[PDB]
Amino acid sequence: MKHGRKIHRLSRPADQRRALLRGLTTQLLKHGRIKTTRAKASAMRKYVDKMITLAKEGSLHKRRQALGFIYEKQIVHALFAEVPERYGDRNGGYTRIIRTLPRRGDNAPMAYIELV
Amino acid sequence: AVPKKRTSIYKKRIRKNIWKKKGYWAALKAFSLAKSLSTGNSKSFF
Amino acid sequence: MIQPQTHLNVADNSGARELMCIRIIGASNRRYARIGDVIVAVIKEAIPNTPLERSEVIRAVVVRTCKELKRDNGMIIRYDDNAAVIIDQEGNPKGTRIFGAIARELRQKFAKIVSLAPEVL
Amino acid sequence: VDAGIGVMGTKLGMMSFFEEDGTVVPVTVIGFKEGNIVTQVKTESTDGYNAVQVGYERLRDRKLTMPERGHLNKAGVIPMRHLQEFRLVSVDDFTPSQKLLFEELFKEGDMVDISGTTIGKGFQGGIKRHNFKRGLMTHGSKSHRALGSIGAGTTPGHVYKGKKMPGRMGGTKTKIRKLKIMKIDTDLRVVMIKGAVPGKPGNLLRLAPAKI
Amino acid sequence: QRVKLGDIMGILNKKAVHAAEELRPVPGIRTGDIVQIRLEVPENKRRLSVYKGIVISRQNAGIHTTIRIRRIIAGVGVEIVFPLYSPNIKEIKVVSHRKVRKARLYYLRDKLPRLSTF
RNA sequence: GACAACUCUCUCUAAGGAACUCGGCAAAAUAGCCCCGUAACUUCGGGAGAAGGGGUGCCCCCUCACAAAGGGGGUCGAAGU
RNA sequence: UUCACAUCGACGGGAAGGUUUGGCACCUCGAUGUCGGCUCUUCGCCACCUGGGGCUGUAGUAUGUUCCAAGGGUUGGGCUG
RNA sequence: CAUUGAGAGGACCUUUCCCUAGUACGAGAGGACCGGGAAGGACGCACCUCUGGUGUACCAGUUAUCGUGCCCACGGUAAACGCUGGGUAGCCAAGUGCGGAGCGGAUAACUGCUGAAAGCAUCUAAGUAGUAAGCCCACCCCAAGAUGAGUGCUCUCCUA
RNA sequence: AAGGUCACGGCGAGACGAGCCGUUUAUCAUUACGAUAGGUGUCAAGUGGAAGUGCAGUGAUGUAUGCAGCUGAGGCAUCCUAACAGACCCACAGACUUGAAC
Repeated sequence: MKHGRKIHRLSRPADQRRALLRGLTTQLLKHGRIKTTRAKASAMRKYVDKMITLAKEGSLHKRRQALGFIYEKQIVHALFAEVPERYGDRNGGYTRIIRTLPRRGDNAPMAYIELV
Repeated sequence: AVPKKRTSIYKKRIRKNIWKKKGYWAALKAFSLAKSLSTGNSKSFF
Repeated sequence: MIQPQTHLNVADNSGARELMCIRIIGASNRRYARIGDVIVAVIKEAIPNTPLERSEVIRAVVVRTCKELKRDNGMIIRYDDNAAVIIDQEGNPKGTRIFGAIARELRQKFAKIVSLAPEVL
Repeated sequence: VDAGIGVMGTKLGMMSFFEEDGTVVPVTVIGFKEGNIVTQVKTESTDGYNAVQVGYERLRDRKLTMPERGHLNKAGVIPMRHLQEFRLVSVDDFTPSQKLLFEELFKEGDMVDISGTTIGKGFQGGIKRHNFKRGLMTHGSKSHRALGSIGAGTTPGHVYKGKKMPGRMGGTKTKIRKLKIMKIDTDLRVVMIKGAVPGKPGNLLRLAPAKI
Repeated sequence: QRVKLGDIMGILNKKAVHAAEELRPVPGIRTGDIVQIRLEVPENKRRLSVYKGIVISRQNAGIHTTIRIRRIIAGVGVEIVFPLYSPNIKEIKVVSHRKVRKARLYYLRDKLPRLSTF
């Protein structure tokens, strides 16, 4: 029974679910909008918030954390060298989950992420 | 595992009706989504 | 946690060296025998000059057991070696010297066991 | 029927209470979000039996319907989410208006039986609902953990009802009896009730002296 | 003044621990240490039992912050779980510190016993 | 998408270790390279990798060919093919 | 010991059961899949054990037998399919 | 919303010790079922405080290799995670908590009480007493689809 | 209309329907009610000493900064993000008999 377990897991096995979250957050921090099924939206929400706050504190150690999580190299440098101005005193709750019509082909609930 | 005998028209009409009707209930939901999507304050449908 | 097919040590110098437990006595459970109970051990091998020879069904006690062991104060003693002490059904052992610690509570039923221990704990 | 009126609290985790004697005893911890207040009393003449209706968990008026708030209002009491009555041997001496009671009483009645909605385990199978056994896991066997047989041949001609199929396990309230009370703290209005009582911390928990 | 919050249990646990600490002072015990427990027992006419040993682990959970402790006796591996705040420990005393690079030495059980002779 | 039961492909399982069972079937367990030792029997070829036991990770050092390997010392983990 | 009936009851007789071995062969050969285990039932008693009672060649402790009693209980293994 | 409950279901099980008492009973050997007290056993309902299992959220050691330019630090990969140690919550148990009751009413076998049919007797024909884990209520969980569809304290509108 | 259902945020609830609790000026104030999920801040808890730099070492490696560091589905605090917009079902006094009281 689920009772108590609160790790949002996707349709995928462990390894591939990791990979999906890392790639998917990378591409969020790259474009700012994104379109994923709602479940992927929630699972993103957690991690991308972690990366943002990880950039709010731009010491080397943390920079190497993020350097290890995100795939694309230079989106990180742009990111932490850019955001502690954007999200100065926003203090948590960085995304926004403006949702949208389903996906012809699955009628799969589909949502559309922001950064604000 | 193998059915004995074909069902009547009676029964089958009952179940097909439950199928379609199960489709009935799931329109008025879409009609609420429509009647709300007619331009209005909302955070959905960019 | 003594099933009926375990090899115990012995904690004394009665003459046994290890011994299979058969179908414990007393508590009607018998799917599980723990400290302070009695078991029907058939000797497995012994020191070869002793009046307890190859395969002599005998009755013995459990004095150490690897499973946990609750107490009152809230401590839990757990040894590493399942061990027995050959017994008579009217009191004293028939091995005089006893090895290793035992549990003090079995005193209230096995006084002569405990008196001969080197560590009552 | 029950022996006396009872209260209803909330499960709040567990712990150990080191008895000064130096013995270790588990306890749970009962708490009251809002105090129990009588909100009715029904006689043998006006109504069919005798009982007192206590309430728990005061809440904002919105959260609660109009028939409710009218029922609560008529007796002149505060709002309250949960609401249950103890049927009591017909000796009621209670003014249905907010006789806020207390545990001046359970410390005397040092054995209490509580009624708790247990936790819910979905659609559990045979091997766990009813404590079945299972076939051999090896030796060519091909039916593990399955419910096994059902009935006999042509004569019973069907499956005797009340057969132990699988199904939903938890979710229905359960008693627990002769469960003894233990050192209580009125400043925190907490109960340190020995034993283990139905439900993960945070469900309503009727609480009433025994029916020995 | 104010009123206690809903998640009271933590506060209750803290109060009991505080009382126990006030009654007896216990130095912090860290996986590795080598303690002696002077332990009050019911009737033994001396009832200060001694329990030397290595602190295998520490299960810190409120009023059950417990130590399990391995020492070799005549030949067998005794392995006990004392609580700390138990009102029966007359006193603990931390003797040495073996400086192990780990948090819970279950390997120390089933190594060779020349390691676990207190 | 959800994450009931249950079937399969798998990982782990406290204490015992065949008690299951028609039968330890199926799992689990050994395992590589060096080094010691290797029995009953035998057609005297075999048995025999019998059995069984030990070291082996990295660093430093000089030797034996002085290409490998071995000797000495150190350091690390619970665990060194 | 005497004493038919505490207990066993020769010689013969009268029943109920339906589960053994059978007799018929009535349904079923365009098919009603066998022994033994596993899992899960549920029911019957003429009762093995627990509840109550007589009688006893019952001192007590054990019993022996019958009477009401199916609420419950009715092990783990070695050998054999 | 709170609920009575016709009906239906689960559970009321069982051993050993001690006091009674070495008493009664017995030449002694031995050695009382009248009642209490405890420990169990199987079972049943639960629960995570402790002890632990798993915990593919997680932390740490480490093998081989590829990638991040490079060293350091990391990331991927090895039928699901490479193999291992440790583990919160959850779910579990070999853990823990509790439970089988003053129960009360009819009974069966049986022992009776008064007492004729039958100017004795007989537990029975009149009438009554005791008494079984067996029956019913009690216990615990559902339950007014109980169409016999119950009950009451609140609401909701009479403008067409 | 009372009440609902849907929708929206989720759960110690759940195969799906069910259930249950939310649904923002998400108080403000003189002793309980208006934090639902996330994020954040902190604390329990776990693992166990981070990275960099320094020192000692020829080198493995150690050592200090340092119960630090990564963990933080558990506890409270925090309206930063999301419970926006809605939509729908629901009605008008509950036929017929006698009885009774004023």
